Amino acid sequence: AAKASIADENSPVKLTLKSDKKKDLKDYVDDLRTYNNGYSNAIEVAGEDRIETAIALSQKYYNSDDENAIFRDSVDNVVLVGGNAIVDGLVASPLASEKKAPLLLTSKDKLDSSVKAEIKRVMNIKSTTGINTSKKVYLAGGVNSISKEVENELKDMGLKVTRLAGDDRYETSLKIADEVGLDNDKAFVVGGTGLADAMSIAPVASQLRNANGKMDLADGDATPIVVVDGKAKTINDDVKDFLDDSQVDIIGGENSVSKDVENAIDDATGKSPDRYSGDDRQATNAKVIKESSYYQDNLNNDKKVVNFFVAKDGSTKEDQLVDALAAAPVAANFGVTLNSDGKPVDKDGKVLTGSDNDKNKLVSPAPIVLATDSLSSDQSVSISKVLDKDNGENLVQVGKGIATSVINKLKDLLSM
Amino acid sequence: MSKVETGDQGYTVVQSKYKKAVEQLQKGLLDGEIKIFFEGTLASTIYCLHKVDNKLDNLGDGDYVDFLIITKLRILNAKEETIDIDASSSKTAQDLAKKYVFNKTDLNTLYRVLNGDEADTNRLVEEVSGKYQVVLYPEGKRV
Ligand code: NA
Repeated sequence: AAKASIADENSPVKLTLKSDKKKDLKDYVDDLRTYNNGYSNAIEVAGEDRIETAIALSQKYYNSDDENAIFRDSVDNVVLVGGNAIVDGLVASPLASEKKAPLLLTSKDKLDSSVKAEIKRVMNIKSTTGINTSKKVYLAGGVNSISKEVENELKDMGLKVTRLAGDDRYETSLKIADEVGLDNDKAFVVGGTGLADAMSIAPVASQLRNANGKMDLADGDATPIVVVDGKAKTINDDVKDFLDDSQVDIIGGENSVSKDVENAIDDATGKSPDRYSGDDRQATNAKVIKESSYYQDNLNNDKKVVNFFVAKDGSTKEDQLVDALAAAPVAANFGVTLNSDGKPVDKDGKVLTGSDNDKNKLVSPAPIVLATDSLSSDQSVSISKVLDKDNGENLVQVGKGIATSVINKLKDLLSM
Repeated sequence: MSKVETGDQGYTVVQSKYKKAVEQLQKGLLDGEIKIFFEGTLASTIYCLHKVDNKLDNLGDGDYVDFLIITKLRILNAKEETIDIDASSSKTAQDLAKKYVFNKTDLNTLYRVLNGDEADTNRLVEEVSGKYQVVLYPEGKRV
């Protein structure tokens, strides 16, 4: 008909748009391109139970052809925690991001079949009775959260099984934090009850960052999290030995990390901890989003924060925060899609040429706005200030149960 | 750049209207070479036209045929669907966006010609059947 861009092979239909006046169809094209941009750039990822939601995250962003996914090809590692053992892998988000791995959940007694199938797909496991030692699985939790039969069945599939466990919640947490590593002289410290506090900090903690705080998805390193006994006067000798020379950022109020603990960390690190805390978890999350060096100074492009995530808080059951666990590795890497060679690719999978398409410039990480039933005004101010003039381009909802009232208010700040 | 693929400047014809296209090709006599591609695989350089006929006759869901005359032309197996935006019961621009994924760049340069910023030298806005019309192809269904 006309000299235009030729269509795709898999085009479902050929739309012919007709109108008596050219201004009418000009308006329709304007309306179409606007709502096409919004619907393509606002997505929810969730599952039925805590296990399936972790599976859903892995399917979309790991070993998938989806654009804006983290990895186009299969992965090698997988992080596994107990089902309701939120406390046996609460600090595992930086580990999953560092290991380029998804974070999945399992029952205590028996390895769930859905998990078994998920491990095969994301890892491209060919046979379950051969040997797959090129693939590693990390078990976060003791024998009373992930029992022996689960680890035995996991080895029956020829999988490497590494257990990170201690005699309690605090010891096991130090095993996971030490696995992540203190590779930037910077850490996050929460209390024995600050479960929501560690979820607010997980997405930025999972960011693969340069020493200059810049974005680097090929060499960057994450930041670990430690949960300590906040209902005490001093801090444990194990916690002291881990936090050495570190610029510790306490996330949480004095009821979970007491002033005695804060001064103990000051006495154990030589630097005054930078406390980021409001009166509740939502106010603490707002200060995290608002921080310039958290989501703004990391960028290599001329633009400001563009992409955003959102997950539940534990105001009701304290076990919903597991969804923010699995989302944190993804949000920290949003912005560019990399193949198994670490190169930025398009929708069709072809590499991008030119210095303008540097994967460190195209990447733009996303905070997790912690909100289950309402969005705090302090969060709204932060999101607006960190946004770029040209407006936002992505919003990802993680898990079931987040009110849409939070979702569309976000879309107004990002102007999608 | 002498190859037909998505986004290339040229002409696009649905597999149901291929005969009238290829008929304007034989009468051409080079306006006085016609290269034919079967799903990007070679079929004819230029009866053979009946061989091309049969391929377009039994095209499948993910199958497509390309042509090259200075001019490019692709023929694919999409269904035909016309929406009169001046009519009720039609899908809104939102409902069309919720179901289909559209190319943003093509929608941009289409608007610019419509707004008057560009002279319609390539007849993107066509005065046909008494109305003003444009052709739009999605890139897939929204999952
Ligand atoms: Na590390």
